[PDB]
Formats: sequence, C-alpha cells, structure tokens
Amino acid sequence: NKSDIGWGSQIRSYVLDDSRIKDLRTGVETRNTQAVLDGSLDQFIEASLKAG
Amino acid sequence: RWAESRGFKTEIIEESEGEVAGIKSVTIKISGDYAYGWLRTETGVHRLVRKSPFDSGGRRHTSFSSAFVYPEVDDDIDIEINPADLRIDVYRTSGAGGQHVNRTES
RNA sequence: AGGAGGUAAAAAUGUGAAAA
RNA sequence: CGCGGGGUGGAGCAGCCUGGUAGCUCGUCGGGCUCAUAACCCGAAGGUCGUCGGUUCAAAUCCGGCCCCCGCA
RNA sequence: GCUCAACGGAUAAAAGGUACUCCGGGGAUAACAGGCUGAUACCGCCCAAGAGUUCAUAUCGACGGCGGUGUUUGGCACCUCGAUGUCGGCUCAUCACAUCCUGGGGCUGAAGUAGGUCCCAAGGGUAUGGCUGUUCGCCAUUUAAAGUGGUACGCGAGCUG
RNA sequence: AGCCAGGAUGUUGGCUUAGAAGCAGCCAUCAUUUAAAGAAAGCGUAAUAGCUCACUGGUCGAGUCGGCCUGCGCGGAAGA
RNA sequence: CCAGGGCUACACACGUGCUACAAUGGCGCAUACAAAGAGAAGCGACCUCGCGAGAGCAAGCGGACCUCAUAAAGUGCGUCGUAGUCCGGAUUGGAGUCUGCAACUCGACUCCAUGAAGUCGGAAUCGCUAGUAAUCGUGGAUCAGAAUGCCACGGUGAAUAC
RNA sequence: CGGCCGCAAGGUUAAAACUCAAAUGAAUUGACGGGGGCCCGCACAAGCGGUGGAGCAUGUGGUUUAAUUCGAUGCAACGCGAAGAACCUUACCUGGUCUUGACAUCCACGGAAGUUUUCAGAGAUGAGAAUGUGCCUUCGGGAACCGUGAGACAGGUGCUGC
RNA sequence: CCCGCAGAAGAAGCACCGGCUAACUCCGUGCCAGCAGCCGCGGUAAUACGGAGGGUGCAAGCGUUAAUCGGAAUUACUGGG
Repeated sequence: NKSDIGWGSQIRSYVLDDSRIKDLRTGVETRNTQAVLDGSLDQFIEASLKAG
Repeated sequence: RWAESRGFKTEIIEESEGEVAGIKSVTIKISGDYAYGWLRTETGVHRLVRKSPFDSGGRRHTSFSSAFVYPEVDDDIDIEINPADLRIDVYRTSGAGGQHVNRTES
C-alpha cells in the first residue's frame, strides 16, 4: 500500500518557484509556506481531511 | 513541531544519516491523545519542488518522501487451545532388547 | 649537430527538470 | 527444581585472579583539508561496572539473594 | 609428616567396552502378561451465569464438586529368571452394552422431509483396496452400518517372520 | 384447598417524541371506591384481546398448615 | 492609528575585532613634537566647585583668525624585581552624570570595592616587499542620546627576495 | 537449437523473441588532463606579525519563542543591508480600534481656520464649555483649511530577481 | 422521363489549428488530469492538456485502425559499398 514512493502520490505539493502549498486531495491552498513547515499542519486535518 | 502544539512527545525511534548529509529512513514515536486518529489520515506521499543547490545549474528538481503512519499498538496471542479438536491418538510402537521382548512405546 | 646516466608513494565520489 | 561465564563509555573486550589507582577500538562534537563528502590529521566529553548488603583507611573487584540470556541433563 | 577419592582408613601405588559371550545364582531385582490401586485416562451425575434473536432446562456450558468401570500411561514388586519364549498379518472365533446400523418410543426452535438429543433393547448383521513392518492413521470407492472394548493389548504344542 | 363470579375509573402510564397496553428493555414502585383487585412471574409474547397466582364472600367445617430433632427405606447404581 | 514588548532572547558552534599573558614593561613626576577635519534649536573660553563623569556664568566664531585641543609613544629620574605580582581585566554590589516623555528588559561614561581566565596557543591557517609590516594617538560622517564598527590623517619604522 | 569436429575446454555454421531512435566514422571550436614547453603573481621558497588557545565586542546558524521580521548565506555571505533597534526606527508579535480609509483627485454639504483647556482613556479616538467670526463677493458662494455621504481608486517593506 | 400545388418549407456534419502540414486567442488545472505518426510539450505567463468563440481542410461523407507499393539508390540488373 505504501509502495508508491516516487512520482506516484503527490499529496501535498510544496513549491519554491512561487512558494505555494497545495493539498490536492481537497485544494486547501496556502501562500504561507514557512509557517506550515512549523505548525500550520493543524489546518490540513481539520479542513481537507474533515471530509476525508 | 506540530506534535508539541498537540502536547505529544515525539520520541525518536530509528534514524540513519546519509554519507554526505540528510537522513534516509526515520521513524519516531508520537505519544498522546488522538495522535493516531488524527494522523491515520496522513499516510500520504508529499511532493517537494525546491531549488536544487547540489545540482550546479541550480534548477528546481522535484523531491519525494513518504509519510507513513501506523498505530504501532500491539496486544497479541495468549491462548487458542479449545476443546473442539485434539483427536488424541495413543498408539504403541515396538522396540528392541536381547531375546524375546516387545519394548513398547505408546 | 651526433647520443647516453640521475627524474613523480596515495587522492575515490557528485541521483534527478530550463535556453528566442 | 543442579554447577558454571557474564552484566564496564551508545556498542565491544582487558582491567578482578594476588583488595586503593578503568586502557583501547568504533561511534559522538568540532576544526582544517576540496566547492561538497569520504578518507586523513588534531583535540576532547562520554563507563563506578544490572541490583541490594556485609567487610575495610577503601569493593565494578572476594562472596551471597533477585532478574535476563547461554552450555549439558 | 606426604597419608587414607568412598573420611572404622580392601597397602598412603589404579580408567573403559563386550549384542560370541561364558560360568555360578535371583522373580530377593527390571521388560510382556496377570495382581492390589485408580494419580491419569474414560464414562456418568450435582450447583449453574453465560452463549444461543427473545427464554440456560432446545442444546453446549465456564466456576467447582460427587462417584463408577478396570480398555491408555503410570505407581508398588505379590506370581514366573532349573523359561509365562515374540508386535502385526492370516484363520477361527466368543462375551459385555456405554448402539454403527435395522426395530420400538419421548422432546424440539420436530411445518413437509431430513436431522439433532435422550430412554429401552444383544436378535442378527457389523466392507474392498492404495501406502506403511503395522495396530493407529490418511486417501479412494462404497454400504443399510463399515460400532466401542474384554477375552496372556483373544488366537504362533494352528501358519507366516 | 377444589368449585361458581369479580380481579377495576384516569393509565391509548413517563418514554431517549410512528413504539413494548401488569409481561426482552430502565423506573415513582399513584391518590382512589371497597364482603373486593400487586400498575406484577409464565403463555401467543414485536403490541394486542384473552387464560392464571396474589386478594374478597357462600359450601365442605376439625384438627389443620409451614418447619425442626431423629430411625428405617427409594432413586442415583452401567462390562465383558 | 497607538501603548508595551522583541529585534540585545541562550544547554552550542563559527566568522570578524579590542586588550594581554609581562619587565624591549607597568606605576609616578616634570616634559618636547602632528596632519586632516567639524561647528549653530552648534563647538565652547576664561573662571568657579569636585575624586570623577559634569553643573553654572558665558566672551569669540555661522569660521586659515574663535572653539573642539592638554597629542599619545618616546626621553631624565625613582619604585616594583620575574610572581598568577604593583602585569591584565570581565564579572558583581552600591552611589552618580549625559540625552531623552522614559535608561526595567536595554545604552555610553564615572567613582568605590571585588578581581578570575590568561604563564606566548594543538591539527591547521591568514596578511605583507614599502615609509610596507608591526605599533600609539587624533578628528569626522552615522546620531535626540551612545561604538573597539567605517572613513581619514599623523608619530615611530625593519628583515628577505640565492 | 541442431549438424559437424575435438580426449576435454571449446571451435565452426548460424537465427529469433524482444528493446531504443539512436549507435558509429573523420574533423572543427572551446573546456579539461597526476600531458609538455614558456611566462606571470607574496603560489611556495627567505623572514616578520597574527587567527584558532583566553576575557569581552558584534553578525549569522542552531535552539528557543507571542515575534525573538525579512534578505545575503563556497571563492565573491557572516563589523553585511543597518552611515548605528529603550518609544520612534520596525517591514514583527499581542491587544485595542478605523475601516473609499494614513498619502491623493472628481460629485455633494456646513463652517474662517486655529486655539486655551476638561472628563473617560495606555493610546488611537468620542463627546464638549468659549474666544475669534478672516482674503472677497458669477453676492442661491471661486479659494489655503477640517470633517462627512458615496461611486471610481489609493496604498502594498505581500510573492515572484527563474 | 414529363406536367400541376406547396411551406425555404422535409434534408450537415467530421477532422485539425507548435514544426513536419494550410489555419488562432482567453480561461480552468499545473510532469497532476492528458496528447502523439515523428521531433517532443504539461514542471503556475500552455499558439500542443480540457472547455468556449473564431479559423483551416474536406464535404454525405470525415477521421481512426489494418494491409500492399512508392518515398527507400535503406537488396542498388537498371541503380550501393
């Protein structure tokens, strides 16, 4: 089940070309990347993972 | 850092630093209330797009690492012997000696 | 011009995406 | 439900036997070397010795109870 | 005083194997069988939540308890070591009932039919092969059923090895 | 103790809002009219109606009913 | 838009500087010698008070003139006499001045006391050939207040380049 | 694979399935070489003084945190932006507030503006008691100035130096 | 085959649009969903992915797939090393 390691599952794309975080499972977009790297993970479960 | 905000202590379990830098495989022990339930959903593989310094021609090369979450809790095997089986067979087996014996073995 | 003698032990490696 | 080996840096072996006084290898931290790493070189913290007790100016040490593993039955 | 491994010390100098074995003895002492016993095994009852849709008395039944039979393994050495001389198969059986079938009945969550469970009953019947040295056991194909045990783990002065 | 009747008015009792009506499910465990009836065990029980025991009178009307201390017995008790 | 706080947080490592580990030196008294700069809601005589930072009166100058401004090393002499010492100086308690609404987090400076590390630095590594290295002192910009940071000048003044 | 040959090892003859859109030859311009010749430079050689060893100053990482803004981050970042963080600065955080706004133009309105100053208040702000009551008049008001209704917008030290 | 009435009334889609190969923009998603015959695009400023409009080619046909040949002088007698 966890075999897809490489270019298979792109759950949360973290880019630095424009510094934008996108969890495509829903589409919770955030332009505040650095804070997400240090705490803003709570928002991913409550919003995106709320419906699953 | 997210776990500290959740009061969970992130106990290190396993790690392996690379020959040049970075860790290859790392696992930790998060202890607390609603730790797994809230992380049971986070078994995804995040995608990283970052400017690469290791590549001399500093260009954005993608990077991948998988986030796997398992409860790790384990309560197992005690006793499974029941009375609905055990066809107990007690049959003999002969042996040896010196003149005329049947040294049996049930 | 013709032609000889003296003259270097060890040092591996760098994944992957850009040219009107 | 007998006899015995052992529990020493994070890991692995002497040091005990004949009572004070624990060395070294790997690892860890950093520096320098190359743009980076390894390697190399230098410096250094880190082990009172599973646990409890007696003896002595002094016990990880000599010995014994409890727990884990191993040899033969 | 070295000195008595066994410490009244066979001289203070001393290990093993024997299945050709041999001799002298023992059922004073073992293995098979019988005997006393019945821990264990086996079977049968008592109290009784729970499981089971609801309800424990359709069934099973934990927690524990009370007895029986003498078929498992054992316990003790009573009988035999101037012999009880062998496991299985073959042939031939015979008894018990705690019944595999067939018969007669009770209950049901037994509609019908087919089953499950319990009581009475021994009259008669209760497979053929593959594999194994086999009992047991697994498989194949049946059958109404392919019963559980005792009878020196029946039977070798009947056969085989 | 058998027998002949009664065994009820609100209570279609709250209900965790289509529900269990003495009765798989938890409860206060009612005030009443009375020679009289516990809002409670079993049956069909999803819930009914209904059949019972508590309880109340008429008949049989003498020893009766519930227990205890003990003797002797039955079942439990099935093998070649 | 605004008060307060942080940017100065601290079990750690590294880069970049000031001063020493002493006696070619420290302490004390007397004392000679500079260039370049800044000045007004500014720099500040002289003088007065004190151990000091500074307080007060306040001419001169919006400037080769006035002020900042006493240059410091060094020299003569005396003391200490090779120590963790009178070399060195952080930390720390207390009492002050400056600017500012305000000095606590969080300033500079001063006075008294205290007074360690450090006894010339490992592997390794950096700058320099000229009035350069090394070394002492001064001014300015920045600035309400306040640097060892930066810019600039002056004093002293080598060796080696086979 | 088969045939043949050979004592064996193997040799000889000789495909395909499949996979990619390249493989390859000479040569050209640079780059690079523990290739070479020559030359240059504190590269090293010859000396001198430092760093790392110590106290402290300052920056960053790390850690921490409400934030301890952000950027620079081999040579050519790290006494750097910052020619200087107690408020300010400040782009940060928390709290409290205004929200066509702090800066600015157009449509429409009243009022000289301003000022002494009080209460609540940390401040931002709200609500006042009054003095004053001005340049000029298309005189139902042109204009420095304050506030206000509202439609256009303003502002952005928010991101992107790929 | 011819004559009469009739409402334009009953009668238009397919492929492609970076280059090869005639012909374009915007928006949505961002090496994800997808495209393709080939070279290669999609990695937050896509003439190529999807939709909308427009345009190009063909036209009751239009694409796609399969197959033979030429292109292939890459089996060369013609006509190669």
